[PDB]
Amino acid sequence: ALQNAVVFDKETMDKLLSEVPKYKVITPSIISDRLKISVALAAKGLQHLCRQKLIKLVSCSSKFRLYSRV
Amino acid sequence: IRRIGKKKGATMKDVHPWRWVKLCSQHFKQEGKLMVPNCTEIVKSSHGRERAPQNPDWYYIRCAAILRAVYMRPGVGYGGLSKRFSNKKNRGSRPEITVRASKGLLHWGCKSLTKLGLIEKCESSGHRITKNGRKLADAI
Amino acid sequence: QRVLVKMTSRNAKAVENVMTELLLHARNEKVVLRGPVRLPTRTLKVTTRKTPCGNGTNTWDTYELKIYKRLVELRAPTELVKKITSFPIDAGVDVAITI
Amino acid sequence: EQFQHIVRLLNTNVEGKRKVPFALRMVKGVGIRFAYMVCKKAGIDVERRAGTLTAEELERISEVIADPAKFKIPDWFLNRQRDPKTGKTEHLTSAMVDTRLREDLERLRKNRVHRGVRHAYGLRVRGQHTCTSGRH
Amino acid sequence: DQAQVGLIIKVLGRTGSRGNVTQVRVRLMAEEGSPDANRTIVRNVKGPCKEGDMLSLMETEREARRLR
Amino acid sequence: KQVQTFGKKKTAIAVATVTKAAQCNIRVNGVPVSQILPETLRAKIMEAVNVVGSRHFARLRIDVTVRGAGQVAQAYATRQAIAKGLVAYYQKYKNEVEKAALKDKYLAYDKYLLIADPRRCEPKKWGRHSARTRFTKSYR
Amino acid sequence: MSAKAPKLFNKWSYENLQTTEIALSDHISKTATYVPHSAGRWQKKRFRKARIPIVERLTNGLMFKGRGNGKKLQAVRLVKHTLEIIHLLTDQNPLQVVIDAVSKGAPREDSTRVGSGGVVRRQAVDVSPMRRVNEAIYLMCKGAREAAFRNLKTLPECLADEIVNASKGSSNSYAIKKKDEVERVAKANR
RNA sequence: GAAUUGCCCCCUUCCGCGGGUUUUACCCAAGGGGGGGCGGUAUUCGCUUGUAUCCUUCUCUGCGGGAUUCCUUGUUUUGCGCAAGGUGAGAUUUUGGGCAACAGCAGGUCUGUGAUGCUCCUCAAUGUUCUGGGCGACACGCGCACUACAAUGUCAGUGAGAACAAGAAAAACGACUCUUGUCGGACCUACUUGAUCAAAAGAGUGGGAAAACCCCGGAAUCACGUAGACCCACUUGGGACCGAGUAUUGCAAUUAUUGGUCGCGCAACGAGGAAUGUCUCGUAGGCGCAGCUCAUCAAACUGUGCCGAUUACGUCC
Repeated sequence: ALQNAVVFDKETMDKLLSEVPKYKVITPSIISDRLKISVALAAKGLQHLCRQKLIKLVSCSSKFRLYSRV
Repeated sequence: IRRIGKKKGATMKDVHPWRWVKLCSQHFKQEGKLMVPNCTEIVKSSHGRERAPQNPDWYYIRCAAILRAVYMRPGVGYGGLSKRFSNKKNRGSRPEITVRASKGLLHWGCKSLTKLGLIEKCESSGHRITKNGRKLADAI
Repeated sequence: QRVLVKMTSRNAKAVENVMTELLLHARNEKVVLRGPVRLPTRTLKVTTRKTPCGNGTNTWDTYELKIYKRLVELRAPTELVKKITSFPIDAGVDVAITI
Repeated sequence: EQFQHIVRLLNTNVEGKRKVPFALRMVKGVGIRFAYMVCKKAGIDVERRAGTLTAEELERISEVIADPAKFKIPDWFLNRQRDPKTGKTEHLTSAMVDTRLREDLERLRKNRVHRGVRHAYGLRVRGQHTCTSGRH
Repeated sequence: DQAQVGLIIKVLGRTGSRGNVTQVRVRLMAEEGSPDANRTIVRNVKGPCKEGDMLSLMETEREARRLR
Repeated sequence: KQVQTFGKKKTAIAVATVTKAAQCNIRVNGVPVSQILPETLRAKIMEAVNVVGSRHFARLRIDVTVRGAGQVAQAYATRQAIAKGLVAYYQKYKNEVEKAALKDKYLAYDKYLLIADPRRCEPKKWGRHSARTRFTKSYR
Repeated sequence: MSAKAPKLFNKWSYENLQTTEIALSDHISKTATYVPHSAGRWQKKRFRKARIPIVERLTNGLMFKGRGNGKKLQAVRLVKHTLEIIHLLTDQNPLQVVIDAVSKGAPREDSTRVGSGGVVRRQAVDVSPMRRVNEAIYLMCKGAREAAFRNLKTLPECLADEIVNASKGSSNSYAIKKKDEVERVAKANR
């Protein structure tokens, strides 16, 4: 079906706000490993977790961005 | 005068003048949305909108090194002519926009052709980069 | 303008005789001298293939000329300049451009 | 809720790529056309293909491709300007890319002008060199 | 993992068939004077060598020419 | 009280100036040293001040003029020019003792203070695509 | 001061730092400079290329190939992010990791040629310290390049993955395989 | 004279007491006192923003300075030298070039020359032909040599903003207006206009004979705390082919000459078999500029600069 997706969906935003902020290393890349969404919309997605402080930042960067648990 | 080379002078010092140039509109933002001064593309004309960061530079620079006008300015334009016909690559630059920009900056910016700069609008918007932005949130 | 004597030549040890000695006349001898002096030496460089035909391993030669340039100043002499100039005429391929 | 998957814009299937201009390339159609999105009455970028016929409706786009002399009038931007069998045309197709083309071909073939001779044999018709490349 | 070292007390020769390798002379340090008694041995080594460098041996009782 | 000095690296010559204001701080060109956009280059230019204390030996005011090579080379030129200045100012306005101290800390570190650098670049030659490449042709 | 004695990578500390192996103690340098960008002229004499700080033997060793490569400055910027990953992953100072991952990254024994007769015959031949260093650097960097080509999408990450999986002894890395096979060849050519 | 008009204090020492103290010595938290720095003869900023005065560090150039010396008493024969270290701008043919013996080849060139022997051709010429048209290294299944561009996510790709390089190139052609024996223009480039509406083009004015003008030579690689787009797909990676419109160069651009924007990309190609090329430090590789040829067109050649490594410093297979 969809190896990577564009979608705004239930299970997207569900799995985001539970599984993701637990992880020790968080990149936009590794969410694309879950065969769910791109590494595109991942990035932007993470930025509105980081706004609401479910996750924290480690480096200001361009293309290279990462995050950790809060 | 102090325009460009004051306090910072990266993106930060250009964003604030663009913001200014909007609001109270005092400057032409002429028709022609279609125009490519830095070339090479097979995609949409400008992603971030060309007119938006273009304006500041053509008073800033012009009052830094003083009487840099029309064809001087294309030198800090860019390009490779990246896709060519299994040829090598060049520089290039298309000059026209600088003239119609410097006319649309002649309300506020350039004092005259002969000498340049008023009391320096960006000596002011420059000085609040130590202090304030237009907002502060998570990743600024 | 002012009085500007330039000297140009194809070699050194030609210029030096004219300038560095025999503008003696204007030097400490009778009148003021403001002496500036000498300028970028230019190179005129002609690269040329070495084979008169098409054969070989694609050898070349590079040939060169040197220009030499000089320049000196005088603060309005009123036809002492006649004297000062005329005494050195010396050395083939030195030319003298007075302004 | 519902995502795209195999939309149409000509009765011809079009991928649901997540930036809008890049989907339309399929329709021929290329990037430095599309950026008229301003005048196309969906000003969107950074927006999925899937949002069509909602309030960023489809036939908006479609109409502006059909007749671009009322949504703004420049040439130097049109496939065929100053036709040599009608006075002028705009022309943005398929379907007529494989018709209009073919007709130019046929015209030259007839009266046997040089460009038309060289193209019947399948040889290069521009400047061009042969005997080292292209080799099939 | 067992990794025995030893010191390069001197060099002997640079002896290979393209200069590929070199000979050298080793002082074992797992010598206890009693059930290890070796004094000085020789080994083949590979890459650039200089006295006072140390090397790593997982094998011993092999000389650098043998009878082979 | 002043002195001047120069650092150098490749073609690029960078001149410099040292003058006393002892509550004021160092800039290069017109841009102040904290703001010099490539992070890594910024680091390097600081190492003429971090080595040899802090503002402890140098709350003096310094400005440089770099001419004549690309970004990297400009950096290294700058370092040399700063450090040369510090030294030289000590020699003239202070004793030989404390001067010599500063030297020991520089030369210790991997700067090697008088790193004038004789390397330039050797010429293109007629039988080559520049200095040890030659040409390729078949059946050697 | 807080400058004169302090030397830090960007905050990472050289102060208490060790090499676990005595063999490669003096052929793995101790960094004491801020940043891994420096001059040259360590290839001007036979041994001088292991008196150079180890972070530069990482940076320079990661730049290979033309593609449009930005060379030095580029490389530095990636190394930065790599180290950061490592630090939060294994919860340990980055520098210490690297200086161990080196040591286990390369075989201690090797296989080369004394053979003749139009065929080869190979013996087992030991490896000088200088080799082992350089070999390790190489193979780790190689593992990254390959792994990042169209797999992951991540720009530093797989760097870090090699280094960590090296130091611990894991066979998930590139280098540790290489080592194993080379010794399973050498030792059984005897 | 003009402009911004603001920093999102420090060090040293003594004493007291509550904890930690094994009585004690010792140590940490908090507080108070003393001593020393200090706004110094300085807020900061203008290559057009001007007055005065002085200087030669940075520039230019002719002629000159500038090391197998010194030490390790190592190694070597006391010898010729060799290795490591030191000194220094530079450490061993200092670095890169040019020049280059004796003996030769039946190598190439009669398409370099008022360099040529003998022959051929000569008024319906194999001469001259700057004459009109075609052909030329160009014509097309196919083999080979050298070059350039790619298969992308190590700048990687279309967008934006910041900084930033040096060798080098240009001037005279009987016409013109000047007086009595000579001015200007044919070559570059700046600014301004065109532009109350694309590029490319057009036009007017000004400077420079070159260290004065172009020029503070704003190169590209590159950098970004730009919350930029893109997401692993032959996709927005690459373009090859292909149609239409337009302007310039030239006496003549048709077999598209060169630019410049739309469509064609669904044409190849996803790291490449046997084999093979030349390289040891400012080098390899990546990147750009100029000169050359010359109405017009360089993926070539010659030269200069930027970014800048890995390995070896050995052997005779």
